[PDB]
Amino acid sequence: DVARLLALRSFTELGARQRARALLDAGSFRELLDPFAGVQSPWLERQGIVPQADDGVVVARGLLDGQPAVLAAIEGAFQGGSLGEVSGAKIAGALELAAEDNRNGVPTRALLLLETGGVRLQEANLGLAAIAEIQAAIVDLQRYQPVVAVIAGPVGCFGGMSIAAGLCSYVLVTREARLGLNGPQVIEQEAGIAEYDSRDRPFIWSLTGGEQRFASGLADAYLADDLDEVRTSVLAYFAKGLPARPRCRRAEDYLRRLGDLDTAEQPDAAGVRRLY
Amino acid sequence: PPPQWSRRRQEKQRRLERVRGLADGAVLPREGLVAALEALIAPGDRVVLEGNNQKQADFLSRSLARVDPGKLHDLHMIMPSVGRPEHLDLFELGIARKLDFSFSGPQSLRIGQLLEDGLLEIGAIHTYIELYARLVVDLIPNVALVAGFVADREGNVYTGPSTEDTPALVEPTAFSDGIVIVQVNRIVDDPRDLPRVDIPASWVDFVVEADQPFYIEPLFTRDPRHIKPVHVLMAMMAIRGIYQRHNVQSLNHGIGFNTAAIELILPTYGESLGLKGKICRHWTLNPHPTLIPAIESGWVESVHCFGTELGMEGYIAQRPDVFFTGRDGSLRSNRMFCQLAGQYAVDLFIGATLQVDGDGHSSTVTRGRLAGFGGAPNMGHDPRGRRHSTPAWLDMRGEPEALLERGRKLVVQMVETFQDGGKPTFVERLDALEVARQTGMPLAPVMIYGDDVTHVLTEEGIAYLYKARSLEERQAMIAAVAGISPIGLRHDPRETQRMRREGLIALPEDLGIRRTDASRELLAAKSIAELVEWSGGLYQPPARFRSW
Amino acid sequence: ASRGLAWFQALAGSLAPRPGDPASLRVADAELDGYPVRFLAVVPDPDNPFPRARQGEVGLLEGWGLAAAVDEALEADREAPRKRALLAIVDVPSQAYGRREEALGIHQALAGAVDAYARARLAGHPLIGLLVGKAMSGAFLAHGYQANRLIALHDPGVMVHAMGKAAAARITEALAAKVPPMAYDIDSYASLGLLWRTLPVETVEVPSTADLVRVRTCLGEALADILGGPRDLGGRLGAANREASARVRRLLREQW
Amino acid sequence: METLSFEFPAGQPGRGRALVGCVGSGDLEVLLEPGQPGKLSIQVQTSVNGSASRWQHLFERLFDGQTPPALLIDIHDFGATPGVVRLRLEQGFEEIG
Repeated sequence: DVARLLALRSFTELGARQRARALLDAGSFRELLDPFAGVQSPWLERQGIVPQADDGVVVARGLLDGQPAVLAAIEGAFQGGSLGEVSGAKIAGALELAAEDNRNGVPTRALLLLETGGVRLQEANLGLAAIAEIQAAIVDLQRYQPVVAVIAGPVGCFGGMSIAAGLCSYVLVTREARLGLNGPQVIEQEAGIAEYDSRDRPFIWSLTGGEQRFASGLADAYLADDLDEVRTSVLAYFAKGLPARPRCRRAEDYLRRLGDLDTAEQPDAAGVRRLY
Repeated sequence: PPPQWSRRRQEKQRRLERVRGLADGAVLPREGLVAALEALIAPGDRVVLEGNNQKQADFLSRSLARVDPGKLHDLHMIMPSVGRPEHLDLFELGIARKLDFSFSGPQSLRIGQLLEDGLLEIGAIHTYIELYARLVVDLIPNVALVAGFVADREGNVYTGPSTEDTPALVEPTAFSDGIVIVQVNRIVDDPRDLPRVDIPASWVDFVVEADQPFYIEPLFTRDPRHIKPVHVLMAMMAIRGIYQRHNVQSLNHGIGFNTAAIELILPTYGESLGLKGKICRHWTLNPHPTLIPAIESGWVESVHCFGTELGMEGYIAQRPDVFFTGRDGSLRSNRMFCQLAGQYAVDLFIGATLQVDGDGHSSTVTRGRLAGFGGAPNMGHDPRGRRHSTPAWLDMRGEPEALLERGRKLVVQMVETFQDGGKPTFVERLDALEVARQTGMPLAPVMIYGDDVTHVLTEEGIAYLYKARSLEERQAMIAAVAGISPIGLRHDPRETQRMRREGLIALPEDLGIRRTDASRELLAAKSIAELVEWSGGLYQPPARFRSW
Repeated sequence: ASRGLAWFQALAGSLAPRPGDPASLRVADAELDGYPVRFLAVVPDPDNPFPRARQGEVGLLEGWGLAAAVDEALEADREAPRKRALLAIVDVPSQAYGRREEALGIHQALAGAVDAYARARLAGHPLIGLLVGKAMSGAFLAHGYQANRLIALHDPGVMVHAMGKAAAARITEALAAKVPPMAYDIDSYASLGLLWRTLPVETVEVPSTADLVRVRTCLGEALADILGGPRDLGGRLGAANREASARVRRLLREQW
Repeated sequence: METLSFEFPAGQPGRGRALVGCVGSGDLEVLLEPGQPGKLSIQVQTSVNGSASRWQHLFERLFDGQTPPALLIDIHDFGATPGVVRLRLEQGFEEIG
């Protein structure tokens, strides 16, 4: 089956713009604030850092199965996908317009492709402020339409935007996805090598990888790194509409299971799957 | 031609013979002009009398006021501009009774005064070209009293830079067996010394050498010394948020300091935006001295002129690529033709006003003061007979693929939220409403109606009214830029952000403008003397504006 | 023990945690100018079941607990004549860093908090964040950053940022005074247009009687400024330093 | 003529001083000096009678949702429009920082 192996169409291979063009209905892709608009970071140059013209986020309108849609995709290759003033505002602003579409009869859905290492330090407080607006906009929009967050790798999703991911109606992941609040190196240097070893990649993936997140119910779907399969899963979850009982509204249940936990010793992947 | 079909021609013939002894062919003696006027005009006559915006037939005007009211009374005056004291003297003296007019400036109080006392009746307040229009329908005149620079003995008249309303006033009078009297500054014996013919001898019945040169008012000349930072701020937002935004190629500026400020910062602020040659190429405008630096800098490709601004004549004669000049080399203004162009052929009108209400209705008529509309109604409305597209005019459509949606002319009301004297500009009710009730006018004398306005521009920002989809939304937009005026106090400031984001309004900072950047330093010329400098000494300011 | 704890006690009088809450949360209902109010403050719990969340951090229990307390008020007031104000007293050093935290999905717990708050604000609850000390990173996101109005005490101990000075400087002193979004001081943060008011106090660690008078008056005015107006966060887009945030939204609607 | 006093919540004292404008007709001057923390004190002397609530509105909008530096502001107004007043106040605050 060389033919199959020669025909692999990986989703994680694609850049952000490529991922966005692929997931939207063929022909429907239309980018807002595209690189020729020149709307880049106003902060990076004075700091000696070369800007990207779309500031590392692709925002496109289009269709998802005939239906009105907007898609924001973070380019993990620029600044490690860490969000700045402009990139943050592009995502938040788009989510905001989608909610407003819905209040005017138009059932616009948002797709979020989250390749991001959190907040951008050179624009720190503007990146964090934007993430707050991103989060607000997700909650607003999800009174009308579920937001699907796709986490595929290689960067995965960390920091403020992992919290944003937790807000989403549906979180779809690959095996190569990591979804976590703090990055491994930071936990190591805050809590010690004993707490967390940043060089142990199999350990890291065992706790924060896509496979584990899905198995522990912190993710809703576990997809092959395959373009067709990812679009198919995306289209299916939008078609489900809003979940009856999303993760976020289950504070009572999480707080109760967390109570039953003996926290004296460090849990492992298996324990977490058991606890939930 | 049969007698019963030629009564007007017969009546003219009888008037002409009552001065045949008194006159030498077409030439009237300056000494017997008053006698001539009592012979040639009859009581009840419709008399066109040049109060143009600038040119005054003031010899004829003063001579008419010295007439025996027992011989001439109940005259129906038709005047484009009613500015001079003798004009209203006619009514007080009982020589005149009715008045149709377009513009009044100073005499605004006096006209109201004469109206209450029953010494003057207003037919209607018009816009200039509307008034010319009636002259071949509704108000065919009996007599025209007009002015020129030079005549020959046969009646050909040169009017030059001050042509203005004259051909529009004389043609309906000359060709309806009416009587045309022209005062000229000098009569030449050699008909070849006439620099150009503007009004042919055929149209003219009598000429008179005036006792002195006919009075010229520099109506649109503005002293750049009086331009303040708040003007410059509004002017910056006009250029950036309107001219550039909508790619405006052609325009008229209404009178005033607000527009003068725009003109004076094109070669500074406009230059900084990189817009030279890209906007404001073609003008319908009086030759504002304040436009001189835009012209020298190469912004202004063409200007067609309503009239002339005293002292600009020599400068215009050295700019024939820009202005319309005759074979003698001097300006040929034409108020009718320019007003027509201002309506039909130009992207945008922008002007100031004294009062705006919550619906955008705009007026200069305030209590006791019957100010005329002048040109503002003709140029500040969407000309609904227009069919030719232009990019700015198309830019106003909400749906550029809707083939049945027509474009709109840009009509901007540019004004500070408050007037100099402490009264707010934006009011809950126009003074004009009560003036109509007191004057018995069937409708409020509104200069420009709120449904014609595409942009309200204020020191606070721009309201893009053309985007309003209901009256209520238009009110909200006006209130958002009306400041702390009674209209502005209706605005909830927590609504401003949304209006900004949706593009309903733009604050200066939406336009990349920092308010504190507005200052006189942006003015390309700071004074009249600097205007003369920019003109290479060609501009000769009238005494009024001299500091030397 | 923490500025947050002190100010919760100064404002709510109450001090013992509700049975049912984590020991890291202080919740109390009261009134402000006769308007129903619920105070909310994360505070240190040195006996936290989770060892990494014992110096005031927002960890698993803090995130989910906040979600529960806010959901409680949201539900209780669903038909009430007035939705009660939620006053977040913000003083959080950080997110909890640890293996339990990541393994159990601390990101998801903090999301529960954000979701609750935002849903409360959208439903007409007035949220006010009162920054009495540190407001850092995801801890601030989960506790405070969804507020209709943010008020900061004008004090050098009051600091908003995405990471601690130590961590920033280690991945790199305060050269960040050159770049407002990078700076730590409250004046720089203010210049981003994100605060509705700042107010200096007499004695920040234990508010004076005159301090409480000013703070309570301020909170009253914020409450008044919220009611009846837009429930979104658009009031945060007014400053020159956030020019680009406003421009992006303008450009997005033009092209939408 | 009247003399009016206003007070507003403010932050830390501004630390420069500034003078903007002139008491020409239709204009005003504004003196701006460091004030007492938490407080902005404004004194207005104006030729226009009965304009107190106008000045109140003007300042309210100027300071809406943005804590100015604590300053002492002395205004001498000879009938400037609210537009001119606002512009000068912004010029003054600009120099002070």
